[PDB]
Amino acid sequence: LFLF
Repeated sequence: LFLF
């Protein structure tokens, strides 16, 4: 989630 950074970006996953």
